[PDB]
Amino acid sequence: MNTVPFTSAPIEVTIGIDQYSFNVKENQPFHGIKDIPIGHVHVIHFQHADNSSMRYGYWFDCRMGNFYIQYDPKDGLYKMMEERDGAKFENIVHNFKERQMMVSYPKIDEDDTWYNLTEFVQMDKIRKIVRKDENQFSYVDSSMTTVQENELSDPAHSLNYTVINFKSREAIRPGHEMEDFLDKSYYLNTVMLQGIFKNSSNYFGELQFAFLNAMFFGNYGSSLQWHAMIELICSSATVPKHMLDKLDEILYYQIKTLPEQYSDILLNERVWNICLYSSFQKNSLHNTEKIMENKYPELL
Amino acid sequence: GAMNSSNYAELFNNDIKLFVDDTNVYRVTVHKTFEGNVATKAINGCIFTLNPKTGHLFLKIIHTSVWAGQKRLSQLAKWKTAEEVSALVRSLPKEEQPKQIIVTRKAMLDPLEVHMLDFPNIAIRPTELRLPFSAAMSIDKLSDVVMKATEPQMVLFNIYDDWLDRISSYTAFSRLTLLLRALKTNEESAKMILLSDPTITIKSYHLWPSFTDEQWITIESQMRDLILTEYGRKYNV
Repeated sequence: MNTVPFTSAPIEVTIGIDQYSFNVKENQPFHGIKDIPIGHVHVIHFQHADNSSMRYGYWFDCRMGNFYIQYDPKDGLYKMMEERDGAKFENIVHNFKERQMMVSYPKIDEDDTWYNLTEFVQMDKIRKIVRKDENQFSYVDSSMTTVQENELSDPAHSLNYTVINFKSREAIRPGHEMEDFLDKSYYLNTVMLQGIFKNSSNYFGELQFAFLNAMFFGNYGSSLQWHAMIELICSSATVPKHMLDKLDEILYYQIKTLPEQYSDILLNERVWNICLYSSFQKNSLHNTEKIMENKYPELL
Repeated sequence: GAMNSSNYAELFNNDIKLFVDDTNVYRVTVHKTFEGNVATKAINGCIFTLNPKTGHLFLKIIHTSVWAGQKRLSQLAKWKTAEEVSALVRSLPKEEQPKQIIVTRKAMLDPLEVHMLDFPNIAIRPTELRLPFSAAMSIDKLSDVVMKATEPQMVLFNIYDDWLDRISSYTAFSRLTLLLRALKTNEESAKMILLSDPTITIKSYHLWPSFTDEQWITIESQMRDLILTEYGRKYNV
């Protein structure tokens, strides 16, 4: 069980850790989050009581180092940092626990939610989508734009998601114009799976990472990417059986986990009605379809 | 963007553009089988590709053999239209390739777009106009070449005959669409109007009669009256 201490909390902020979150008052003696389960990625995120704009946060994995949060009064936000001094860090963490100024990562033992949302997400791939190689964690916020969004400005701050575009030379073999545009199997399996992602796990991982950035930060290009990757699969006549079954599980927990009140901007009506009811894979998402109908029958 | 009544004069500037109408690409008769079921029989069709500035018509004849052994033919017809238009562009010298292609039906946008991926700087556009280009097979010489074809064939026409020698593109296109509108709403009367007078003939190299300027005025007025009459009949106004 790992720990992310906080130097202090100078400003009123809603802190999140994964799908959990707490209200912290200005200069409340809050000094971190303990009992963070090893073995998964995590995200710690922030929304100031004064600016319900700009949710922001840090992806990390505690196996990769000792991390802590510190408010920066110049830049006006909670920053993640790495403590290189192993001893000096265990010292802070033990004294804060002794003083009991740390909340406990509140995992119900029955609950596989976080594992299910992050099964295929790996820190190494996150750091390729969010390029900032001097840090071992990754910053994301509400407003960051994707590489594809930028093509249609500042590249330091881009979400370097894999560009998917159904009406592109990459997607459409010459001579198979009609075939490949109605049956994206070629584009999925050869271009994307075998070519770029190498295996289905890295694809699922990006898909999931995209979804979580949309859910946690309302990052709109992330939502676009998540939908694109679902659509590519569901619009392919030929998908490995193991991908379809996992995809139904992936999407079930994403839909289960979404805030009920956000279903209007996070869920693209066209994509979901196409995937669940028109696509080649209309019949391969039984859990995803059951939960969609019982929870958002309006959108459909 | 889409083409509509506001930006209508853009058709007559000096940017090469083509209308593509696919309404007659896939043509069937519907009949009863011996067992009483319904079957279709295909007949020859045509893509109607028209430069509205110059009158040059690119009539690509679609032979029924194209459909042999194929399913979802109405969907396929859209892709074959896109394939044939793309091949037309590729066949044209660079300085002749269009800057825009306007599809008369929005279902052609995706197929054409996909087929034109090699031409990113050719803009594919829809239109909100309700162009009467489906009446092109009411023009006897066009219907005849399509129906007689024994293989895929491209046949080139000037749909304006020699009109541009005396009138502008804008006026030329308004006459063409008024003729075809009339032909669409009541072919029998429209054709009557055009031929009632045996002394006004059609040149072998033309599509329409060799009316004088004053005779075109009586014609266009006759076609106008036809369209408005049929409207009252349609809606009881």
